[PDB]
Amino acid sequence: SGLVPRGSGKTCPTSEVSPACYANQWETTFPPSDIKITGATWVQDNIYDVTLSYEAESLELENLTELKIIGLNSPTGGTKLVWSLNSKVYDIDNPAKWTTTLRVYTKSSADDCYVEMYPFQIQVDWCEAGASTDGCSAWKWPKSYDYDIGCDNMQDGVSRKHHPVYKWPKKCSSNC
Ligand code: NA
Repeated sequence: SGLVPRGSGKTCPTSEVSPACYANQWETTFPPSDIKITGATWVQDNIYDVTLSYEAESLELENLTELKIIGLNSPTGGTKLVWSLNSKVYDIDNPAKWTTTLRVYTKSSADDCYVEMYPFQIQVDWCEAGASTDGCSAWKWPKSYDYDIGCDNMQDGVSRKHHPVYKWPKKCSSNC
C-alpha cells in the first residue's frame, strides 16, 4: 500500500555532476568567480532542476542593483532573477556566495550516458538605480559585467567563456 503513489524526481549521483568540457585557458576578465552546478534532479523528458553555485569577489548587498541569469534555455523562462531592486526579487543574503535552483532544458552530451544544459550568462549590476553608492569609488572593476557560461566559443583548447556548463547522467541514472 504505502509504496503505491496516489496518482500520476530522481536525484543524480553527485559525483556524476561535473564540467561538460575542459580548456587550457578560460576568459579571465572581471572579478574572479567560481560558478558550477552541484546537483541535478530529473523532472521529465529533457527537463531537470539543478543547483547552481556562485562565488565571486563582490561589493556589498546594498550596492547591488541587479543579479540575474540570462539566456537560459528553460521551460520556465530565459531569465532567473536572484536580486533585483527594480523587479522586487530578493533571494540571496550575500552577493559573493549563493546558490539558486534553475529549471533547465538539456541535450545529449558527447558521451550519451550524459546530458548537459545550454550556455547562459550571469549579469551583475552595481551602484546604480537606487543602490547604495558607498564603497563604489574604491571598486576596481566595471559597475556592470557578465560571466559567460559555456562549452562553445572554444578554439584550440582556449575558451572565450569564463566557465564550462555542466553535464550529469541522463534521467539522473546510475548506469554511467
Ligand atoms: Na543565500
